[PDB]
Amino acid sequence: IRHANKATSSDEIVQILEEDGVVIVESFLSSDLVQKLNDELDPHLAALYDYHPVTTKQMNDLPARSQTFRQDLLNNTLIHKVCEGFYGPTVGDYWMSHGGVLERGPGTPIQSLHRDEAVFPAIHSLSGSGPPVMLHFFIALSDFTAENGATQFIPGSHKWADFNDNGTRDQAVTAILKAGEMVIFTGKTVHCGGANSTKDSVRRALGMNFHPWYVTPYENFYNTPREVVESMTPLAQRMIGWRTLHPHSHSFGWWLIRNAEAGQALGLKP
Amino acid sequence: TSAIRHANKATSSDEIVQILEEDGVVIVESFLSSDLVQKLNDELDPHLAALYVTTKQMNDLPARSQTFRQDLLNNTLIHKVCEGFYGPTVGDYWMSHGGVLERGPGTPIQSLHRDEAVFPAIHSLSGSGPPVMLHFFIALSDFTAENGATQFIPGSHKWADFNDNGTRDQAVTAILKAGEMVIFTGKTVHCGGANSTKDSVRRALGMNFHPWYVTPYENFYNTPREVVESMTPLAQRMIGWRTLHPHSHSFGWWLIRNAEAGQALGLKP
Amino acid sequence: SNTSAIRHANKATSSDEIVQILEEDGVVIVESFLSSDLVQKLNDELDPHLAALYDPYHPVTTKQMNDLPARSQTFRQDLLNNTLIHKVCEGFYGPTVGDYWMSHGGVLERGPGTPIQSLHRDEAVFPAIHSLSGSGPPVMLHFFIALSDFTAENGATQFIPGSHKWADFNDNGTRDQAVTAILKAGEMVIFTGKTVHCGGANSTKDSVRRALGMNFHPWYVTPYENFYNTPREVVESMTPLAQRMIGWRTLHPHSHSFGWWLIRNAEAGQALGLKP
Amino acid sequence: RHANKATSSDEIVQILEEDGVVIVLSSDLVQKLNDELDPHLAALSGESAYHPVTTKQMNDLPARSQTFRQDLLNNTLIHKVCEGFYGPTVGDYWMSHGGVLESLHRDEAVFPAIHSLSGSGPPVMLHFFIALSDFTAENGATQFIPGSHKWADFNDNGTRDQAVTAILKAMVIFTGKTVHCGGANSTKDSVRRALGMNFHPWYVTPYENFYNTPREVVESMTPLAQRMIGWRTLHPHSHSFGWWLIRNAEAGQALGLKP
Ligand SMILES: [Fe+3]
Ligand SMILES: [Fe+3]
Ligand SMILES: [Fe+3]
Ligand SMILES: [Fe+3]
Repeated sequence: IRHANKATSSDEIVQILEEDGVVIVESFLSSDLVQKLNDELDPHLAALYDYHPVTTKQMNDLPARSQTFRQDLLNNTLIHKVCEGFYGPTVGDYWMSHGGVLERGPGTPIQSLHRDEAVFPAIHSLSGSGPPVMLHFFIALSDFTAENGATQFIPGSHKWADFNDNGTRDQAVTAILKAGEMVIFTGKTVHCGGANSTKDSVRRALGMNFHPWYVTPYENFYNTPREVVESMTPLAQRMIGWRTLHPHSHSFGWWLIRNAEAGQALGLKP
Repeated sequence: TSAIRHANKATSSDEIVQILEEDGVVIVESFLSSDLVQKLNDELDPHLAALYVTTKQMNDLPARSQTFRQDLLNNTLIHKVCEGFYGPTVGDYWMSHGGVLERGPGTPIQSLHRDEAVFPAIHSLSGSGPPVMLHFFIALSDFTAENGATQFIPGSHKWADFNDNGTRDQAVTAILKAGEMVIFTGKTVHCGGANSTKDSVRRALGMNFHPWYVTPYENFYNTPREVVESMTPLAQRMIGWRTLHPHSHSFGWWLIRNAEAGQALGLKP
Repeated sequence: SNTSAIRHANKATSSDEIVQILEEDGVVIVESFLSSDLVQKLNDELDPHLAALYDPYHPVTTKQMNDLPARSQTFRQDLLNNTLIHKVCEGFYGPTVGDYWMSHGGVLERGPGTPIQSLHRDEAVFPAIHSLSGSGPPVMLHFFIALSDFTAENGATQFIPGSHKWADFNDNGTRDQAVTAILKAGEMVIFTGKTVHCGGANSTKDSVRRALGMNFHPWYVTPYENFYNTPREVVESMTPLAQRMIGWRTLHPHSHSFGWWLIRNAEAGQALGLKP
Repeated sequence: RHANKATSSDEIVQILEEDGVVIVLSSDLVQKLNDELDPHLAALSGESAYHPVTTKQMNDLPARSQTFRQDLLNNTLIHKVCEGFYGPTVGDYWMSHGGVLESLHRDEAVFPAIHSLSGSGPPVMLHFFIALSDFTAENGATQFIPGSHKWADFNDNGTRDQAVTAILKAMVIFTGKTVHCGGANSTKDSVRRALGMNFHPWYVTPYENFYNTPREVVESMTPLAQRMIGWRTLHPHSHSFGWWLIRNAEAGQALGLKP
């Protein structure tokens, strides 16, 4: 995997992503931003069910839960330029399907090599000729060691003609990052989580999985309190399904209410 | 010539799914009782008059029509044909668009087309693409070639190149009386007809369904809470208020905090 | 005998007796004017239009809507052609007037918390007519249909019978002289533009009072509403009587029998493409 | 081949003879045409239904457009090319088609007895295709095959290579014997708008019937434009006395028009 950032352009980042299926952007979040995210997130990780430590933890509905995710992450300029470059001419519009914080503690087993877009057999059966669907931004909230199980990737596996082949493990490259760095990959790229050999270290990450406008998001954000939705930018509101999408094909719009803009239809400002 | 292959009054739902597989279009006779057609027209007329050219379009039916809320969204034949059309790998489905269409005197003939062309990534797969759009076209009025009944090209959902829309001479007219329905795929070539009649307006009710993973055209979250609470859980899932359960991701999709969405926002278990 | 009220008119009452009660009292109640089905579709046709007007700093205790002929088919056909309304119009304007048309057709909604209205005469808007008080000519004829129940608790309209005959219209009376008009169904109250009246306060925390008013004019008084924007397809669906009511046909006063509201001294509706 | 004002009306009739297609309106007039025509096209609720209308056509222009009624039907270039195209033996002509429009074929295929004669057949259709919007190969320029009007066999429609794209900014004239086809509109935002005027010789039945035009619209037009829409009798050189008469008298005068 290419650990390329700092002087790298977003067009370049899109190019490494399309050639390899995975890219590492160094120092994406400021260390203060990482500390702000962990501070806002810790109480809700502790409250997940209101001598048996819980090794594995998964949490979503981040916009309701974190202000910095509400504002900083959903409006991040690099994530949006990479989304526009990844979806390209034919797609047009996109939104976030899943935003989740992931925690593996000590003793977590090794994961199977897999492709996330396997959840869509109708898309997954086209293998590498298939349209771009899933785009995954995997952000740091703890150190990524091979020892604590940093996620592994097989570069170029997004282009294979047969997706029944998940490859073999010696083809996987571990993604080592330290601070609020990110790794981007497509839903067609083979990957797997690592085993956490240390007895003393918990792996924490934030994944943001985006979809094209025409693929159903995994998360429903309509129970998000109205006051917090009104505090968000219209771009972030479209990302969480509160605004209509604008595909280039049928530019009149999609996800409408009475053939009119959706967010205005249920009380948001125009 | 090909003809449309009419059905119903003794055909099983499996037969309708099979006719849909082979021809891409089928006519279900006597689908709605005359009383149901009269409720539907009575409930829809005031909303059509306030919509502000004889052509008309209207959606957001569940807020506007009780018969659509209860009778149509819970219709057993529609759901049997839906489960037969999407089949094993899909599992769950929901409604993308429910609309009343009105085409009165002077209406121009439509160009031959395929509705699934609004999805270029799917449309470019031509006949080998997955099932996506399933359209139920109910006749709230008589469908005559004189008033512009929809024409179809059977077997065109099968074609290897969807850049070919076929020719107007391969088209078969769909004559429907009232409460009769025509079911078709989003991959089948079709077009609405010209309404020469100086006097008569054609009324149809379209119900366009999607597999679980394709975004519905309509958003129903501004639907009033007590009309949603009056609906059956199946009908609530059709309008996006309940989580889907694809065979692919059996644990669920369209969730709130990895929990059932309708329960999460105050609906009954 | 010890007590007096607005007089009711039942189905066995003729329109001549209704016109009689109307210019002895200035107000009359026509029981069971609209069938429950007519009230139901009238409310049904009006609901989407009101919802589009009022869906969006201010609580809404009050709603109004006009331009009914474009908006409601039952109003276009059933109400605008209603035989009793035309009998009473002919009797109210009488020989010297001859022809009449509708000045204002409006739906009014008074919900909870609406304050009591001041006593008034609707014809104060015409000072040259209003200054003649009870000697003045008939001008406004108001038909107020109850689209919901009219209770004193939700503010049923109050009237002062005989106030249309008063010699000084600067005097609007006092609330102790007003009698409430209780109506249930699509029952109607007819009153003159010279009779003092006022809407009540809606004390209820739950109930909305809804009414449909049709205010008619003699041919020579300018209607409040202009109906030029009514679509031609809906005007062509109307009967010639209803077309004259909304100003698309010439009037035929008894005074100037040749006609009024003409185009090149010819019938107006034919002159702009309607059927002869 | 393109033709400016240094081009003769003669020399354009001589392209039409040689190639079968020619490329030659005030931008203001173009906007006036678009302004008068837009409300009628919109009226074809505002029917979209997530299903926008892609192909559109409209006719009966004289009832609908004043500038088409006066300037276009009386335009000196259309009539000079019409007289030059029909020539001596024909004499008189009228409009068969006035339409706004937004496979290889030949319009004179609708006349099998004429179409069977191939390139030696008499002139019938003359088609003026004006650009109400930009005419690019990117939004689907009508393609033409020059010289196809003279081919000895009209069941050969040629192949899609011989097609030369007709690029216009804001008309192209062609015969009903020229192979042509409209292009595909790839542009994912723009729509090409054209106005076609298809003329016939006097003896060929026009496609459009113009009697439902209200009488005042007919009476405001020049006598030439009234003859173009079938309200005046034709005067063939063959039958110099007249054709399309009422009781052997001029038709438009017989039904209340001018002398
Ligand atoms: Fe994964
Ligand atoms: Fe269609
Ligand atoms: Fe008043
Ligand atoms: Fe052509």
